[PDB]
Parts: sequence; C-alpha cells; structure tokens
Amino acid sequence: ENAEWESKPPPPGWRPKGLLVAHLHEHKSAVNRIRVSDEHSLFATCSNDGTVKIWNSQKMEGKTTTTRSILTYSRIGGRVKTLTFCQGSHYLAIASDNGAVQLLGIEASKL
Amino acid sequence: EVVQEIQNLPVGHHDIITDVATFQTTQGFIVTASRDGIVKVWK
Amino acid sequence: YAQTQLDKLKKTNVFNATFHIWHSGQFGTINNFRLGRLPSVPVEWNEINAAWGQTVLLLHALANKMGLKFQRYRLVPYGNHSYLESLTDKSKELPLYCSGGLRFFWDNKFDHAMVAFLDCVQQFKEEVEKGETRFCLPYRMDVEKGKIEDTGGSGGSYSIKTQFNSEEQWTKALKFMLTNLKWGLAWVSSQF
Amino acid sequence: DLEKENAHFSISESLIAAIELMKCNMMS
Amino acid sequence: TAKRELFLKTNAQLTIRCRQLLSELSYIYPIDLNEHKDYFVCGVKLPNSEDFQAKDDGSIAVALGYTAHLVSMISFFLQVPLRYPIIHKGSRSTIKDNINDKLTEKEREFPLYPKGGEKLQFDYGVYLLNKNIAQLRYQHGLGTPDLRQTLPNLKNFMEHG
Repeated sequence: ENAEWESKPPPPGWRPKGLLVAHLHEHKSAVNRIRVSDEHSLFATCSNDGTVKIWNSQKMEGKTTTTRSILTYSRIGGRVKTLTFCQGSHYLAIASDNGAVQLLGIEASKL
Repeated sequence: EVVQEIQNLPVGHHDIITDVATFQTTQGFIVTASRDGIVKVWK
Repeated sequence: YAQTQLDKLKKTNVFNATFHIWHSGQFGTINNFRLGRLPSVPVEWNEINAAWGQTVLLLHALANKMGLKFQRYRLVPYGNHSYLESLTDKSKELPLYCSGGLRFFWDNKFDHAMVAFLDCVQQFKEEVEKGETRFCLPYRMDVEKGKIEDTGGSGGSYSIKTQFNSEEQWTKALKFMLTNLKWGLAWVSSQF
Repeated sequence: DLEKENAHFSISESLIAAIELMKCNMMS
Repeated sequence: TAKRELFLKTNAQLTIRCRQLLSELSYIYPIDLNEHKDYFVCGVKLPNSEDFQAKDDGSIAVALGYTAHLVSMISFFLQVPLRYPIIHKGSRSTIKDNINDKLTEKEREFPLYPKGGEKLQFDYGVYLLNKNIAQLRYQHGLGTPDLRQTLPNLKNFMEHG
C-alpha cells in the first residue's frame, strides 16, 4: 500500500514549450534506452556502439560549463540493449547482446 | 474513446526517436534520443 | 536527408547567401533591410544606414575579388557609418549615413556620397561589359548627372540624390541599382 | 513594371543557381 | 550494408562542400593580426573582454557587429543552432538569452556594443557572444582555455575548419 507509481522525477514539465537547452551528441550508432535516477541526480543512455554513458542532471543546463558525460563504460561488449538504475542502491545494470548481464557500481557516494 | 488526429533551422530530430524520459532538478526537463546517437534535453 | 542537404548546398552562392538581394514589392532589400523611404511606409534612418553599410561591404568584397581598384574613390566599409574618402584628394568626407534632422542646405555630403557610389557602380559595369560584351546589365546608368535610365520599360530617368527629388523616385532608383548589383554579382561569380 | 522587375529577379536567381550547379559539376 | 556505404559516400561530399563554401567566407570577412598581438576584423580592433575599458567605443561596436554576423553565417552554413541566437544589425547587433529563468521577457535581449548606462548588460552580451563562440568551437572537438579572448578563438576555429 505504501509504494507509489510516481517515478524518481515528479512532473514539473507540465507544459514543454519546445525549447532546447543541450545537444549532447557523443554516441555513434543507435541509442535505444534512457533511465533517470534522481536519488543520485544522474541519467544514463546505452546504444549499439557498446557504450553506456552516464551524464549529470545538474550539468545538463550547460548555462555555465560545457555539457559532456561524467563517465563511460564499454567493456561489456556486444550491443548494450537495456539498462535500469537500482532503486535504493548506488549501482546500475546493463544487458549486452552477448547474453551477459552485469552490475556497475557508480561511485556517487564519493565526489 | 478514439482521439484521432487530423491535419488541416529545425531543431527536431532527423531520425526515428527511441525514448522519452523526464528528469527534474528545479524545472522539469525532457530527454530524448534518436537512432543516430543524438540527445536533446528540452525544457 | 543527406541528399536533400547536399542538393541545397550545391546551389548556395556565397555572396548571394550572405548579402541576399531581393524585392519587397516596392523596397530593394539587402539581408532583409529596407533600402528605401516612402510616406505610406516609413523607414527609420538607422535601417537606411544599415542598408548602405551592407551594400558598401558587398561592393567592396566584389571589387577586391575582381581585383579592381576604383579610379577616383576608395570604399571604407565601416559598420554603420561607412563613407567614401575621395581618393584623389583626402580632404572631402562623403558619408553614406545620415543623422536625421535634415538640413538640405548643409547635408549635400550624403548626396555626394550616393553619387560617388553610383560612379563606382558605373565603373564596375564598365569593367564587366568590356570583359565580355555578350553579358549586359539590365539597367543603364549616367554619372555626369547621377541618374538611372529605365531601359527595362518606358525609359523614364530617376535621380539617386534625395535633394531636388521625390521619395518614390529615389526608392525606385535604388531598386534599379540593387538589381544592377545582383546581375553584376551573377556575372562576376560565373566568370571565375 | 513591377511584374517585369520581379521576373528579372526570378530569372537572375535561376541563372545564378544554374551557373553554380554547373561549376560544382565541373568540380566533380 | 550496401545502402549504408552509399550514405557515407554522400555525407563525405556534403562535408566537402561545407568546408568549400566556408573557405570563401574569408574573402568577405578577414581576421588579422599584428606584432603587438592586437586583432582586427576588416581593419578595426576588438581586444579581449577586459581590455575594452578606457578605449574608443565605435570601433568596438563595429568589430562586434562583424563578429556577430560572421558567427551567424558560420552556424547557418554548418546547420548548427545557437543557444543565444543573434539578430544582426551592424554596429547595433544584439544577442538574446531565452534560458535564464531570473529575467523578465524584456530583459532577455542584451547589446553587443557599448551603450549609455547599460554597462553591465553590455558586458553580459559580450559574455554571451563568447559563450556562443566557445559552443561552436566545442562542437568540433576543440578546447577553450580562456573565454575572454573573442577573436583568437574564432580565428583558431576558422583555421581548424
């Protein structure tokens, strides 16, 4: 009964005007998933080039500094085709097309 | 209830979009990604 | 998408894209600036100054590209105060910019500046036609009096000097000059 | 003469486009 | 696979033409240098942001207008949108700011030239222009050790591409 459908980020984008604030272009072949974990203020994207890039939720504004990924990881291989942030825990999960599933502890506790 | 839709430098994506998320820190943003690797954080 | 972008770019002239010359129906336009002044359609002096400062830059670029050095005047493309400093004698200041509050008795400087620019364009036309007589510009010019003959129609002549002239004829003369510049640009780009 | 001038502008732009296309093709 | 190879072939020619017609834009706008390390656009100076002070204003305004038009044309040819779009007017150009949340609708336009009383707004406008130049320089992979140097960065970008 206590659990809620509301995801990490409640809806404050009540009405998107269509304005753009960043044009992050680093992947090469095809992005096919996006996750957001506001508990750590991060969000992630995988693709078919074998990389799972982690960005920062506070650096997206790019109002002062440039916008670039905080981390990368391309050792699973194959074609990373899904991922999910682990709620209440400081790690991520990914599943390659090799048929491999692995965790990836994110060092967000230390800054 | 069938809600039909009928018709009477572009910043939009130029290829198939594959996801739409929404993260918020102070004012909610929308995140997207096309099949060519681009990512765009709307407001 | 890539094919569409390539097909668009392959026809994008550099000068034409930068300083686009077009018509508004009654105003000759450069980069969407209105080079004219009509009673039914007012034009603030700042817009006219910008239009002159852009036309000066366009003609300066074309002259440097062709290698021509104008006989009797020098073009100085200053942002919004461009002026022709008379080459033969560097004493007379000819500004292609007016500060409003016209005092025609003392503001002959702007008229002289426009006449000198018409002289430079006449020299440009002379070079273009002498190089190749097969190509002919659409309008004719006379520099002894500062006029543009309407060879594209009834043949009425128009003055480029605002003094002694109406606003409508002035705007039409500048439109003819801009058409001259566009066709000259086409020929210059083709020759290279 | 407004229509004639507009035709002049259109023809000039068409000629510029054709000339540039020919230049690019010769480059190729 | 065949169609993908053909697409890459086409993109090669597209970028070739892009640089071809970006090389001709130097026939209109020259960026120059002299021994004292001052920089000139069309022969008029444009020092770094801090060096504006205690100098003539008209030259600075004219140079900044030329720079604004040059950046706008580069972005147009490359098809790269700008986060603070520009409205070229000459010596009286302006740069917008549609992102900042701490401004009214009217306060989002700033002058890229010295103006009476609006010193801080003029400085913020020059800052926005430097940010735009850094954005363009960063899309291609180049760094920006210092953002106060307007022209040198732009000339380096032109030399690189």
